[PDB]
Amino acid sequence: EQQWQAIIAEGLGAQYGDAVPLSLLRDELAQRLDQERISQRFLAGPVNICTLMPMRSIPFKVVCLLGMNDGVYPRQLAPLGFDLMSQKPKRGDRSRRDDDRYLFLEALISAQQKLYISYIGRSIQDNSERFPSVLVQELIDYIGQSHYLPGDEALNCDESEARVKAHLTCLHTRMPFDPQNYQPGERQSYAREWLPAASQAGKA
Amino acid sequence: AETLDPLRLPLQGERLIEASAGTGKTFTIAALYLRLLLGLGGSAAFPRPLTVEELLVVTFTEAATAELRGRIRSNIHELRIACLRETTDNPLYERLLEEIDDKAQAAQWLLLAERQMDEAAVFTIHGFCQRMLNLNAFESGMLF
Amino acid sequence: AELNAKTLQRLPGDNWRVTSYSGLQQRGHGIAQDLMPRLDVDAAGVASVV
Amino acid sequence: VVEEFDGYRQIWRKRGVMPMLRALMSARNIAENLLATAGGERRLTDILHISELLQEAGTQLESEHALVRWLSQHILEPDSNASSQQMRLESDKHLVQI
Amino acid sequence: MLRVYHSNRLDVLEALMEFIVERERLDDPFEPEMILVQSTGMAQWLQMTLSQKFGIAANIDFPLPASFIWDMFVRVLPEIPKESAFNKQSMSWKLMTLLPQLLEREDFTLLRHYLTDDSDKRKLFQLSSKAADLFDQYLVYRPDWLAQWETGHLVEGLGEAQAWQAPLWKALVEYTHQLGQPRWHRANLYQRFIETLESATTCPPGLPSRVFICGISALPPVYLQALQALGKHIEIHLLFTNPCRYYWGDIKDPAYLAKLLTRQRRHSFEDRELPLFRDSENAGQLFNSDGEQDVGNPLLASWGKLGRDYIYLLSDLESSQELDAFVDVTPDNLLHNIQSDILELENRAVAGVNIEEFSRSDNKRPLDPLDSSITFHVCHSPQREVEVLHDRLLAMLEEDPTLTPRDIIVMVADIDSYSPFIQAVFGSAPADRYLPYAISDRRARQSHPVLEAFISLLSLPDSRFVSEDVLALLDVPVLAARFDITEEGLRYLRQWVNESGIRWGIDDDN
Amino acid sequence: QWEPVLTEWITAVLQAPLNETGVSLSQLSARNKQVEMEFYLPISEPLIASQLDTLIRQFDPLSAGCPPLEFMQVRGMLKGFIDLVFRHEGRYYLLDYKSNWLGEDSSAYTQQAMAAAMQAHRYDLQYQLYTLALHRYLRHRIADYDYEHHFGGVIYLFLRGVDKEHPQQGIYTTRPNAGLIALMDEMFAG
Ligand SMILES: [Mg+2]
Repeated sequence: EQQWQAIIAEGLGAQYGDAVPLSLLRDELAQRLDQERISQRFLAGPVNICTLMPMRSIPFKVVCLLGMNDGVYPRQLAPLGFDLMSQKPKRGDRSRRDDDRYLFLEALISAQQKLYISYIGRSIQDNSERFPSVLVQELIDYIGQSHYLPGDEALNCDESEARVKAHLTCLHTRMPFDPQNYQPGERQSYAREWLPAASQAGKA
Repeated sequence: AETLDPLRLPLQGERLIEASAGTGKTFTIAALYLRLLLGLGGSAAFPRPLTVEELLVVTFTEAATAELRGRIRSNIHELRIACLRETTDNPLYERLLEEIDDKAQAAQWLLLAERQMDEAAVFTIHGFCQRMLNLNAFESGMLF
Repeated sequence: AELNAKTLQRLPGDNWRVTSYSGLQQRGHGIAQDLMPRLDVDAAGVASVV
Repeated sequence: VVEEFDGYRQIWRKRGVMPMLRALMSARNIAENLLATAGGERRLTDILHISELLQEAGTQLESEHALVRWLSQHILEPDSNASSQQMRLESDKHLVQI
Repeated sequence: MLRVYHSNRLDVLEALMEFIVERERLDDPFEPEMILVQSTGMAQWLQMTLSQKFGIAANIDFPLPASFIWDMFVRVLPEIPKESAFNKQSMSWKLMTLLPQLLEREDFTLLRHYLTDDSDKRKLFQLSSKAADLFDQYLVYRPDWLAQWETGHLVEGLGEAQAWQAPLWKALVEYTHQLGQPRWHRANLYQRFIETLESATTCPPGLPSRVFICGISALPPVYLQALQALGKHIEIHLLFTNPCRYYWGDIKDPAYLAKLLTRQRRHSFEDRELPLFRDSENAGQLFNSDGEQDVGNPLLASWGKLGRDYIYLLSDLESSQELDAFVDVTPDNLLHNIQSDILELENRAVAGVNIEEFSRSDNKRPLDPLDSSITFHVCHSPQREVEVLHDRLLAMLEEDPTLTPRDIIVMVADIDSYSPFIQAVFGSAPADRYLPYAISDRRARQSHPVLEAFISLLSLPDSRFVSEDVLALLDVPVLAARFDITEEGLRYLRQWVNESGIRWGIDDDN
Repeated sequence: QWEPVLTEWITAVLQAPLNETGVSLSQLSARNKQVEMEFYLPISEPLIASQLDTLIRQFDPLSAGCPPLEFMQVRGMLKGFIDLVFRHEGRYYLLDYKSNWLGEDSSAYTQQAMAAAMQAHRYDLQYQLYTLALHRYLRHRIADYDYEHHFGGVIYLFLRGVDKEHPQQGIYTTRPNAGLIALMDEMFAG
């Protein structure tokens, strides 16, 4: 009722007197319902799971990032094509691409203790290789070039970079019932639900 | 028909390339992309160097699109590193450095191209049609 | 080799939360407070006003 | 058994579709007996894919019966060109590939 | 006076705001505090921190920058309406009327061919909305363009679309005059407000005592000019989160570089000056001939486009005072190493152009194998991604006792796409292995079934009335409760409709 | 068709006497009114329904009449919205609006029935928390604040109960004890 009243009030504010079909208000309502979003439980106390919002940077101990595949992030928005501002850029202009490219740095610098980054490297259907976003790629390249693993002093810069980048990338299993998950190590699962299936102890 | 040479291919007018099985057409595509980015080839070269957004690639499937995009990014990064170091082991990059007049300007251009990889105009046919209809809604008459 | 899943010695607590009077008292409202922050939740259960 | 299925329906109404299938498989050891049976790995992968698809569909549906109707409609007429409906790889092990 | 506070972390700026509020307080209790934020979560966090420190947080307003500027316009300048006649919403309904009359003109011929196809006025409404959005963006960022278009002249060296955009706007400026609505808008108000504030001998009444801007890292230049004009009368405190300590913005001219070198930032509480550049003598070497500075760190150079323009515009303020709240970051971890590299404006990445530099790797910093500050994870599907994230969060909680669920944040590119997998994975977790979660920023339309159902009811006139659709309408519980239909009765109704012969259509008229 | 009645329904609300003083909504100026004030209240220690009910029952007879409270242990922030805060003759008040349909007739909106209505919906804890919030706010904002000098009480206004002929109907006025507010503040603090 509030959205309907707001639409009709914005229409009456301009003193539009011509007849209006129902489909117009229906589409307007369907679009405004999609535009509105809910954020009342952002800091309720449970873990926060939401999207990256521009100009919102809050310090957190653990900052995790999901869905950083190539073509998914940064989110792209194209100009109308008849926007005179887009043709001649000027200082102070705002574009969504730069907004996301700066949100990534905000999320990088906001992490106080731990930063987590995840992306889809392999397709589940065809087992084909997928690539991450350009920002994550630049970050991992800088991390590899900047640091070296112990005992790698003898080697050259490229081998040390490759070895360091291999040390931070963790490839998990394809299925949750894979036995490799239930082994002592970094990726040992806390879900004992698939433990019986992994032990392959069952009756046909 | 003429035996194709990526370095000497004239990037003018309409060209048809036949790549038999096992020839590795993706390698030739990446070499031509690097040439178009750097404007190498002399008379065969394009009159002006083009940016990443200007270059257009059409692929058959989404998986091939992502594969070609990633390989182009990797080749751009390797060529930039080679231009910076001025010594590369790969023969194609060596021939490219041979053709390049100034390696620092080429390295700067390759750095900008690598930083503009997310905006690469590598699409499928449907995505290309959708984007061309969206960018030109007035001429095409399609809804926004 | 033998396969054993990890166990949680410590259980995460849900004690800390931001609440309102309506959520603290009225359980039937559910997520009505989330949709409208300033909704008059004091009056609920409409009757026949034919 | 009726009380058990009523609890399953409560879990479906409260948490969702896949949280109910997860509990149903865990209570009756479906995945274990399937993996024990010859050729059950393909069936288990298909069950998991269908559960994921059912969750994605019920997310955007009005009622719970609407999800059953959607599943029945997709079953009666299936689409092969859709990329989402494509069957996943049966196993990641090194085997003879057809 | 206008004061700009620089700090790498937001907590120091929040503590400075708390200190400022504690030192001086508003005389009247009904007078609400003013804080400028663009996002709602930022206001929530500010309220929570202020309530935790002071013990309460009430009578605090968080208006948008544009709304605050318009409120100041209404307060200072006389005879100004509360709501602007030129806005995104009203301009759409005004252009929807204005366009058919202007279609006959030659200048709009390109638009004419576009409006011939539609018969239900969808193209007209979409074009009106898309034009009102660009008109609002021009009101915000390009006031001179509209000021020139109103008179009738064209801007030299602009796009070709101006040919059809310049008259239309002018017609709008005329059309709103015919209806009797107020002529005033933002572009006209800017210069008059600035002149009125500059020529004022004393502060005009009704202005707030002090204004706080926080969390906003991007502001329009005209808004910054208005804030500089307003700071002379009322105190304004800008809390800007600056990732780099030194000045990393570009310069306009060498004459600007000189007065930039003259400028220095004073310490917050130690009363010691600090230069903007690390080396004042070699500061001109960094900047290029065009005026674009080369940032020392590659990550800050690549991702710093947005903050660069903002810090360059903040440095332009003449009467602004600047202070430094920066806190050093000790490089004891990989994430701390990267943050210190970003802060100190240094590049530790080795290029390897030299043979000796390429041969050895001792130049790089040593990494600890047990260190897990920054980790990258490869998954096959979003379901597997969330299933791995859950175990990782459980391991992190077991590792650190002080860590709490509220401290952890998880951000996804598309919240709607991952919401089903998030809900399924977090709900399938058992009692003992449970983690309380909360999802935000989800679309409101998908929140409740009733919203979706109503949208379908709006499409009643253009409907074929299939039986399954009418039955799915009954599947909704509230709708069935309205007509007193139960589930047991719904089964009999389904059977009777199936066997009776109802296929489609409600009557012969349909 | 609701125009002629509702207008009158508004006037009877504006020209009604809230309390013994005779202060009215119409008299209040724009500078003396604050509408829809939002407040966040921190809870440092866990809150137990049993101890809070034991503390509240002795000071307030309405709470003594009500059955004991029941809610889970909570520790965190408390969010609240206040309808109206106004000061008269240097003394601050609290005003809340209630649009609840108590009954179909005027007899259901009497003072005795309004007491049972407040008992049923447990509005007593609501106005007690609102008084705690307003007390903390006036203590923080005002340099020289005393609870006895600057507090006037709580007013609940049932819009439908308000009648021009009957002054008592539609208004409920009650001021919590100072000791109860102090003990609640000490409980919320530590
Ligand atoms: Mg009320």
